[PDB]
Amino acid sequence: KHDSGAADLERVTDYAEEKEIQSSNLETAMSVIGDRRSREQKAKQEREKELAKVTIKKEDLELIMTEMEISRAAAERSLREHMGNVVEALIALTN
Amino acid sequence: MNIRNARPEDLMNMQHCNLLCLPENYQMKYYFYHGLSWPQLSYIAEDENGKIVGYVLAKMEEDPDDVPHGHITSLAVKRSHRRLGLAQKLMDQASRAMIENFNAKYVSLHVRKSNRAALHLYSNTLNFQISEVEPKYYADGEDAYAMKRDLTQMADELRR
Amino acid sequence: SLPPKENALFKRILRCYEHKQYRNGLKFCKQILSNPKFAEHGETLAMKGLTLNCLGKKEEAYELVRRGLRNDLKSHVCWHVYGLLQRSDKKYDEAIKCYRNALKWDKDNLQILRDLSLLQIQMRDLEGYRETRYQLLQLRPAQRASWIGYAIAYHLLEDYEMAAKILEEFRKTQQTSPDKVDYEYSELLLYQNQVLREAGLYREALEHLCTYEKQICDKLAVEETKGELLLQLCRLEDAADVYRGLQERNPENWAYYKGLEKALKPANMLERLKIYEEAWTKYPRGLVPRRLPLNFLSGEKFKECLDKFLRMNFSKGCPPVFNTLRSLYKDKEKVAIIEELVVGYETSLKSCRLFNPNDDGKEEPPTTLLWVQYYLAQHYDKIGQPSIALEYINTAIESTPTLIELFLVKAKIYKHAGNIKEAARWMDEAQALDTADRFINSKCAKYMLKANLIKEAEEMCSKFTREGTSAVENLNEMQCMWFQTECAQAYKAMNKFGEALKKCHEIERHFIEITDDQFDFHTYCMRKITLRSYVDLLKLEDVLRQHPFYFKAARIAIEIYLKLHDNPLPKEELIPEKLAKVETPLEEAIKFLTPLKNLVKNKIETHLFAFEIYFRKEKFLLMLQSVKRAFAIDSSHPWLHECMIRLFNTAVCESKDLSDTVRTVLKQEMNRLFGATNPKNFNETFLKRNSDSLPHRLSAAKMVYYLDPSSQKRAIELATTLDESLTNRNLQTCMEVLEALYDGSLGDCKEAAEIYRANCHKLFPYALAFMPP
Ligand SMILES: O=P(O)(O)O[C@H]1[C@H](OP(=O)(O)O)[C@@H](OP(=O)(O)O)[C@H](OP(=O)(O)O)[C@@H](OP(=O)(O)O)[C@H]1OP(=O)(O)O
Repeated sequence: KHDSGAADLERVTDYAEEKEIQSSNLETAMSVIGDRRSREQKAKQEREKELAKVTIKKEDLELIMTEMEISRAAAERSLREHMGNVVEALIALTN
Repeated sequence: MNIRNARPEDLMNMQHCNLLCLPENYQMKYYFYHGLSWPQLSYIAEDENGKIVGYVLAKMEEDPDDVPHGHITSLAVKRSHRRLGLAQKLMDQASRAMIENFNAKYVSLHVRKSNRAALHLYSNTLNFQISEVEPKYYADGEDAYAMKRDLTQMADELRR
Repeated sequence: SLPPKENALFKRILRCYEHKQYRNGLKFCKQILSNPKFAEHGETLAMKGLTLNCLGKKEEAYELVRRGLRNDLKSHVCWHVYGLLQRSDKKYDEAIKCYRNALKWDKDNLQILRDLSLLQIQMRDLEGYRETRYQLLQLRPAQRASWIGYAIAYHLLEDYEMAAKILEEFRKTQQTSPDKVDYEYSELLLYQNQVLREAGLYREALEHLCTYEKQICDKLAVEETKGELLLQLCRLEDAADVYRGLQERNPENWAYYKGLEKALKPANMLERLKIYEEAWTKYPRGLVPRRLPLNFLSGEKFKECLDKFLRMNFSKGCPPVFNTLRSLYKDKEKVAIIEELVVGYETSLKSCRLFNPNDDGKEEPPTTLLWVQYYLAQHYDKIGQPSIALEYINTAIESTPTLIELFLVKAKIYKHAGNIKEAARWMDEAQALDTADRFINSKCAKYMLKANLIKEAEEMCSKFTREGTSAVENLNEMQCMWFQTECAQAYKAMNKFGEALKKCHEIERHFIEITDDQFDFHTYCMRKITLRSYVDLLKLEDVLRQHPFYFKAARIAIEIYLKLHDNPLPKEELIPEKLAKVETPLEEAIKFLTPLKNLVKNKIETHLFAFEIYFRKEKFLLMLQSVKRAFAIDSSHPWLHECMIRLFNTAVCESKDLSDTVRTVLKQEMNRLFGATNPKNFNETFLKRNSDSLPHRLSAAKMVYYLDPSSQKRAIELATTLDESLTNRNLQTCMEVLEALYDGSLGDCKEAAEIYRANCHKLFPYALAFMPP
């Protein structure tokens, strides 16, 4: 009667109820999240704002993605991080 | 040998020890089911080099009809490491963890009747008493003794 | 929509699906389709397809769902079940698209976001999983998981300080509730404490710990953490108190002795041995305090303490004694102490029948002398003298011929010597004694696998496998990776790259399973609150593939794939012959290499494999990339040097047709590490720096021929030195030299290989690789 755990591993996916919680002073805290969520969205918005305003010579892309065997998104990331210098980027990728 | 609680990082080496020593083998998702449901329960005996040499895969059996109790899903020690009491030291650490966390009352296991030496260790060293005979329990068609160990003494020994 | 009599049956299909009443779920599907007015309904054809995907019928499932989606593609349910369906076949890129399309028609559908977050945490999209969980926190701030998945999101992102606040306002709810489950609440606080300590708030964690420690059922966590925080804040009096109670709980654990040392701060070995000596006396049965001091004790203090340890185990007859000593043998100073002590035991037990003629105790049984000779066969086997090591274990066998542990050492001796075949013949006898111990079985089979005995070993493993199928198949079912790994290496050595590639791929399938297995535990653990361990699994899943099993697989595969590229000849069943004849070997070897590059960068063999791949692809900036990484670990590695020569030589010998951007990157970075040399001097310089290490000589004598093939006589003269003063003039390096002569890496040395073969046979007389023809 050795089950081998087959029957047990079915208790994991079994149906269950979503437990709830006593309502106590939550809108106080729930407003604090939108403060940290917004300053997350703000800080993340300005990071890509600096990255977008960078020169992107295309022939540099096709070279990095082929010499480093990385993808276009990764190759675009390295180039913008290095302000559009292929060497200064192709070197860091080697590291 | 170092004795310590088993973390998820250990389970793949536990399965390696299992498939080396026991014919009762399990899937990894089952090893996860133990370490992620009753993490305090399973323990390992490890080398200086992190090589698991003995293990205990423990579990809290879910019976609402009676008192809470534990179950050893698997226990094994390499033959290269006998006469070290790893079986005893491991069963003790797991048993206590059954009390601290889930207020466990006893603990159960099944064993081949042809394995008297292991049975004798449970019977004399660890006070495991036979509760029933479940025949042809293993795939080999061999009858297994359904042992039990009263944890009331150990729990009172700690209430102090 | 649907009629309230035919619609309320659709509400049944979902419950039957939510509760896995599948065959019932089909029943209410037939009740709606058999009505011709709705015989082709979008949502009904959709959910019936899914209810069939939870059964074997997947090919029909994609039809009925796609047909149902074609009927109504503006329905969130119809898109939802397509992603759910596609998720089961691990098309995450597509399933996550359907999840988004689904959300366009149902503005804030909860369950769609859960299946999204569940797939987002599986894909490790930690900032998207953040927002997807945040919506759930905005929508239902009363559901328990809504706060957990959010707090988990910040902890995975390493915003530790924020996640602590999140667990707090959730925890405030639990103390007020009278339905609180004590184990779940205990797990919650220990995760909250673990968050703080990961953020460096050690003081705050201790105050948090004490208050809720009464509420924490787990007492190993409470105390192991306390002893850790009390050391950080300098509280050595309280930390020493905690670790004494941890040693009482589990003496055998090592950290509690180290924690006691950190708390007590012993002045020197005398005051430091007292920590363990007190543990000798309080718990004498324990072996850990008897062994641990042998790591730092030296001279007289070490010899006195060692004498107690062996006498306790040569009498008690402990088989695993040499195992603890095994780690101590790095110190040759301590070896002579052991060698002299035990040969002292040997004599005094043979003539006077006791440990020491001077010690006044009852004479020892004849077992102790055997339990000694057990050690002295494992001793002289580690000091590379199997000649004398055999004369001990043999003389030990005539006394007792039924002791299995004597045979395991008889095989180990030949294993460390060159003969594997003779050793496997001894493991065969060991398992014959106890035929119910799968341990000796598995090791015999392993020893048989290593002797190119696949059929022999399968029959051995066949005893403990299921009797309804082949043993090999049962080992794949039960993820028996020591079997796949040793039998794949066994196949490869027999030039059966097809079968060997099979197993390497079967191993990766196991890692795919263990990586997929976590999915059902995202809702499970958030329900059971085992939050500490849930993370520790998530962090294990991320670096799962660094386990030594996958490296043993990818090694063989990449090695095999390179060997095929150079000299070429129910998911997909992996067919051997098809795998070997692959069009793109290098591109498949990279599939094995990429996990090595991301998860095991501290092992130099990773990058040196990346070279051998990217070298044959002429991706020069990748040859540079990996040599750089291998250089940062060992600048003098012999294999790395072979790579650097070819990198330097091919650049100069083929630089004209290279991009004016490569040469720029290729030369300034090269000059920083290579300097301005030529390949021959940089090789000669490497030989002068490393002339006393044979692995380094062979890797230079290989490169003097790669650079100047006319120096074959110098090359063979370099890599043949048998001066014992050399470092690593061992068995393996010598086999590599003879291999290299036969390999032609040093050119054709038919006349010369014989001399190295018969001379190495003089030093490893039991070595098969040096046996005359
Ligand atoms: O597991 P590995 O890292 O690959 O190492 C193995 C092996 O380990 P496993 O049995 O756990 O698979 C052996 O056995 P154990 O002591 O763990 O039971 C031990 O090999 P033996 O079978 O010869 O005892 C051996 O020995 P050593 O201590 O000399 O390194 C060592 O061997 P190799 O890695 O050299 O094959």
